[PDB]
Amino acid sequence: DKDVKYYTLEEIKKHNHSKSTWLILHHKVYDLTKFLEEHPGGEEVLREQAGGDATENFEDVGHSTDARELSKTFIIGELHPDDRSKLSKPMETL
Ligand code: HEM
Repeated sequence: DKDVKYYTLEEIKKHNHSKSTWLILHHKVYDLTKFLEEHPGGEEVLREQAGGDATENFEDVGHSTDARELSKTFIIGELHPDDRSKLSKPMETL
């Protein structure tokens, strides 16, 4: 999974189902849906932080390098650039 489709926080918080198990690991949007059962450890752990900050876990365990790699193929997007260093503005329409 190799692209950066800049997604909005709402979007990430709208993929927490089962076939879109996303999460935010270091201001980045990952997708481990096809990795849920393909993850050496569990799957439900990726759901406990689905569309949410699993970074606490990722670091608590202090993951191996081979895992740091699948991260690169699990990114599907990044936190919007209007929402990386602000997260505080209106929208306005017409
Ligand atoms: C980029 C996303 C992730 C990738 C690519 C990934 C990949 C891996 C790999 C390759 C291992 C090593 C297997 C072993 O030690 O036998 C591992 C272990 C593990 N992972 Fe992940 N992982 C990811 C995210 C997560 C997250 C967010 C959680 C928790 C919510 C988690 C919890 C664990 C646990 C519990 C283990 C077993 C070893 C231990 O921590 O004692 N992983 N992971």
